[PDB]
Amino acid sequence: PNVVFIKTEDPDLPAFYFDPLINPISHRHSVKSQEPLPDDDEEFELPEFVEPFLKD
Amino acid sequence: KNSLAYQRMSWEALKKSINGLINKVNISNISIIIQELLQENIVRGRGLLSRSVLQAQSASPIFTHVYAALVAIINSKFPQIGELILKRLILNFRKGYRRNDKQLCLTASKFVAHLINQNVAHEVLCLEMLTLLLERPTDDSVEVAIGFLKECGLKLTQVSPRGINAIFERLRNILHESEIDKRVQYMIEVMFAVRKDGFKDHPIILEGLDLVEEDDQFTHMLPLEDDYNPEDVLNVFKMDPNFMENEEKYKAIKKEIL
Amino acid sequence: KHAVQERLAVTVCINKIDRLILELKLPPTDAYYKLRHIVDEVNGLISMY
Amino acid sequence: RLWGDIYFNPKTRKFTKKAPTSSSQRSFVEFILEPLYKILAQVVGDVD
Repeated sequence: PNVVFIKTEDPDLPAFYFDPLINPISHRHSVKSQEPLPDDDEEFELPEFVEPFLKD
Repeated sequence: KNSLAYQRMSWEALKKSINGLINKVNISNISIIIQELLQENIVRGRGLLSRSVLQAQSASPIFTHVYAALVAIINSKFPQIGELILKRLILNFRKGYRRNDKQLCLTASKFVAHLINQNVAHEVLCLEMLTLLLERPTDDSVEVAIGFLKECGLKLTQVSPRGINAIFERLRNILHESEIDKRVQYMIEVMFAVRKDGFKDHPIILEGLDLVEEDDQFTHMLPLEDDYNPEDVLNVFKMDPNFMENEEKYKAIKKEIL
Repeated sequence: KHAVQERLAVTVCINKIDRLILELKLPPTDAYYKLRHIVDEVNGLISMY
Repeated sequence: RLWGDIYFNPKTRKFTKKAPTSSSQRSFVEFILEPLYKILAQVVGDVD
């Protein structure tokens, strides 16, 4: 399957090099999405585990 | 009396001479233009010269690179004059931005880019203008920013790679982490394409225009936001009591740099 | 195209994100940009007829 | 719901269409994708 393996010589591992990008950033909508309404209040997210899996 | 009459007449001839020189300047003749300009009291007429250069570039941004080279040569001999041009140009850009005058934003920014290319102005100004334009990105604000980055981008890459990297990261967030239209999404893809080819169509200084020795230039550090005084009053004729002294003072300068 | 010609229920399960981020080493934002881009591309490619 | 919306830690869930903090990652790159990055990169980089 033709691995290309961009090498690294600098820190900050997501360097984003040898990589173009044709998606127009900061503005796109062409498909309908569920929940177009930020209306729901805090009801079910338990604050003991509202957090993601890791921050340590 | 005659003192007033002569000062006024000399003032009117000076304005015309400058105006002509600014209309004539191009790449092939810049050196003679400089020589002819230096014969004139461009200290007394520093406001006149600044105004002519600024109006010319605004009406003829096709020659921005040439006006930048001209300013660069003058600034190397008279830094205070280059500073006066820069102060007004910065204020012009801000006026345009404030008034949503896209054409003036396009031409004033283009001038800034080339004064940076010519080491007359510090690149901090470019970075700050790009940040401003890209904070609340509009079709027009992105169009100004991208045209601007094209012109000073190669220079930016050399003197401030991390700064230009921050700009590109910001553009990518706009390209993906924003709801943008086709026009914005195209102009940004163009900007990344230009960076990829190493700004091959946007060199820092065209052959024939790099005429000031590196160490002879004076690079002004002028941020975007400062409360600059444009000193437009310098454009208006006024009787000078020390006209005699001031005149003989200039010719002493002229004989120096020739 | 042959699926929408046969009007089968078009679903998709794309593969190899370990080839995407352990091999091309994208950041999270650009990876979300690429995945939303390919989802919008296959949406616009199915929405032809 | 966790697609195309931005999560931020105080005021627990208000899944806005904008970014309150100027560097705000979305809910898809804070709940599923970057934890997969953390487990994957720590198990292939820090094994001892």
